[PDB]
Amino acid sequence: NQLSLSSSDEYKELTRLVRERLRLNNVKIVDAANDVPVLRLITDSLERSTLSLYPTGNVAEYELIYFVEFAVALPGKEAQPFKIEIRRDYLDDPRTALAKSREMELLVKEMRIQAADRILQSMASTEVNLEH
Amino acid sequence: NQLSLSSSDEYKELTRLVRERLRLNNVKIVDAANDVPVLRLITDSLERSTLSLYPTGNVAEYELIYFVEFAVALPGKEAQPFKIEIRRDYLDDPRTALAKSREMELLVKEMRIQAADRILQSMASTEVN
Repeated sequence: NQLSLSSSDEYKELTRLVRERLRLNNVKIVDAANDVPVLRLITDSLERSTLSLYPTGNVAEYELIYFVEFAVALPGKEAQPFKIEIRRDYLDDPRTALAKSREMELLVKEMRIQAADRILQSMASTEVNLEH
Repeated sequence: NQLSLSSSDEYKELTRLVRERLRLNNVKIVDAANDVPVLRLITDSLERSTLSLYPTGNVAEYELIYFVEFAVALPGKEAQPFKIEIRRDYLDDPRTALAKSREMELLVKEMRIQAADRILQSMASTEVN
């Protein structure tokens, strides 16, 4: 079908993953029509904290949490706010600070993918409900 | 019944639960060996998302999804991947955003357990064949 796409950062990685999947599902993004359902991407942040430390005092386990908020407005009901939280824990390698960044960034790309699918799957779920 | 246990996070709660759940099944854990089937824990992630919001505003119920990716390589045969996901929904109370904490985490341990169990059973089947 079709839908209106709105993002607070049209250049964001997450806004691009949604786009890709909207295309793979033969869904055209109409020009923000009225009677057409809208998907609004509000924000997405990333958080990285220390989970546990080694007897030395230096980080052993990190916890990453990707947060994302979006909103769906189906024709016939007021927009609805949705939040997604993805938690991922991992062990800190002894490698360099740079090798740590390379690693973390890799897991983030995977989290954004999970987020992207959840958004669409989540939106489809609210669609099959308004049918009542 | 024995095997070797490889994990990305030796300290991860999952690793611990699959171990105390592995002994509880009379399974011995040994070091790497060409004649010993390996169980590899690759990744586990948790996902939380708004499922239903109260007629007032605050989030009524939430949905929890625990993903686990593991591998099983029998002595001789090539290693093969396995994915498993657990979904559970809960109702949130108007309590403090801090009391609910000790709750959900208890809800997650039950899921990690449920996952550990599944990893075991899914391995008992990959060998029975």
